[PDB]
Amino acid sequence: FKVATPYSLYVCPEGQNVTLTCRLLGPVDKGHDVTFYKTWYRSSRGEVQTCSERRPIRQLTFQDLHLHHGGHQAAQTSHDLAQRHGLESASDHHGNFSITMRNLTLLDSGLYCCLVVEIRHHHSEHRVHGAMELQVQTGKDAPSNCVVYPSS
Amino acid sequence: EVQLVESGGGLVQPGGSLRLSCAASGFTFDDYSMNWVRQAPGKGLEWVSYISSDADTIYYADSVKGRFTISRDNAKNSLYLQMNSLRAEDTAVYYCAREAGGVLGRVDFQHWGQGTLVTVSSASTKGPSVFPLAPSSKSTSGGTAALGCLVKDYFPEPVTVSWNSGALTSGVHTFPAVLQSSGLYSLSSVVTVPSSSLGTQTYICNVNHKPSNTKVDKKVEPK
Amino acid sequence: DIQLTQSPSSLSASVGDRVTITCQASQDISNYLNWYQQKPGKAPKLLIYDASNLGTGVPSRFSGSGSGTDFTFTISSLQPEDIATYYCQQADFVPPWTFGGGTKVEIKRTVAAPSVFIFPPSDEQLKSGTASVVCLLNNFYPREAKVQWKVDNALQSGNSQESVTEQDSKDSTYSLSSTLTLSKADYEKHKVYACEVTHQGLSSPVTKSFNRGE
Ligand SMILES: *[C@@H]1O[C@H](CO)[C@@H](O)[C@H](O)[C@H]1NC(C)=O
Repeated sequence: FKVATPYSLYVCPEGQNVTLTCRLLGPVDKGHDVTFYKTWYRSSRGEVQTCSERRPIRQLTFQDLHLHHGGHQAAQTSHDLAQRHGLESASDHHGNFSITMRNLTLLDSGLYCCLVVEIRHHHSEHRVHGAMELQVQTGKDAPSNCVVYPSS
Repeated sequence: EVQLVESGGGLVQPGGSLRLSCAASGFTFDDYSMNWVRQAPGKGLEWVSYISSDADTIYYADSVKGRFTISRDNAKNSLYLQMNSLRAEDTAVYYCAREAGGVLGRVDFQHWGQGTLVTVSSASTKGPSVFPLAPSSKSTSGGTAALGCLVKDYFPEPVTVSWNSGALTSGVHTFPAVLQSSGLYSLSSVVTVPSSSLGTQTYICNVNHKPSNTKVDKKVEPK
Repeated sequence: DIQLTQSPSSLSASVGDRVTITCQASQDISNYLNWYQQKPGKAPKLLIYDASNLGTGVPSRFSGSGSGTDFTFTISSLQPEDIATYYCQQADFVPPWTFGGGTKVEIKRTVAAPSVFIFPPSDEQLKSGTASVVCLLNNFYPREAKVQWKVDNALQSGNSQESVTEQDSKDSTYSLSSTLTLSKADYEKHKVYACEVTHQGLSSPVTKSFNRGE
């Protein structure tokens, strides 16, 4: 299994809503008896490894934004988070894995990582991730709406 | 400063239930994730359960899952651990621990409590019997006397032993409890002092045993 | 579930010596490894977080490094107060958060002579109907020793229990106490009482005693 990142950069003005997307291409589930821990977090383009360091998204860690479910299922974060923090992590049957961000601010800018962790035989060695930038801008130079740039 | 006071531990029979509390102060308890970590007597650390800041995410170790239930009261700055269907193996010191939070979103256990002993045993509560260890005339090795108390036949652990209501700290050697073929623990607490000040200063060991409510003092003079 | 193999389980090193502890993770754990210190009696205390990041007010002699699978914890110059058991702890995404098993750090010292003492059974205890004698061995190194219980020159066997303290935080010494527990009947039989001590610090085995009736 692998994770595909359709867009490498997201450019948005303050006040917008934006949805970051990772596509879980090819589930590779030899039947059931397998669950998937899926989460989002912020990180850096470090020297050694990327998506290594785990920084929060609006004071919410990877554990706050996590989804745990079997391959057959979909999953969503609770309404409490959406109302309070303005974050909604979502995952459906058709590959798609997303996080949605309400009322964008300059503090939201950064490098965002999706994680998908295959859990099987009480073991979770098989893990993949994606990365994409978000740039929240300000002023009259900033665009009317959000804009995403395709990956290479 | 951050402070974490566990309470609620004690003796309980196989199959029994018990509830631990962890009283938080010196930080916004609301904002931080909390864990329980147990350490069986003389053994390594084992993580037990996890609890999110607003309790949306909760995890348990497999060994406790089905039995133990974690919760928190953010209004009361309080973390709880209901424990049901207790086995021999659950005998351990239980620490609540607060994850270093902050803007970095850390996950390490930076603040621990002092812990609360949980014993699981069908054997009964039993208070100690304090007997003095008197400094004899020919047992003051070169102007240096040594005396103590012998806290004998108690169950469960622990006892706490101070000297002169905590005012005498220097010289003291409180030994580990020793299980016996009685089925009961015993320890000794000793302290070295100058033999010239045997008659001058009064020396009193202050035994305490909260399981059986046995607070005891014991004067020690030469005999 | 991620297993952490921590090496060595126990350790002995002099004041000033470099000390290096190793943690081996059964999976890649990136740098998600925390290092705690547990002094005897006290609870654990975080020293390092995420492999190499030092905690606040933590001596700079403490350091850590490693990534993926192989990790180290290092004390630059071991000090007497650093006597403790050190644990490693993995901080992975998924819940089963496991610990090392731990490395006990005791400190190497010059040989020291045990200041031996002996104490009779109390009158209060004799009324109850038992006779315990405590033979103390005070402030010594090394930890290993032999205490022989003897009553009118007759070696005792399988009728006592020893108990030894953790190493001191300053002078790096231990203490030992041994308790020969008898009934009131068997106590009143034989006359003289003594415990014979053997040690490296004592070339000639030292003994302390009391003639019963005083
Ligand atoms: C973002 O989502 C909120 C909540 O559903 C909605 O009311 C709002 O109109 C959205 N913002 C924009 C700029 O469309």
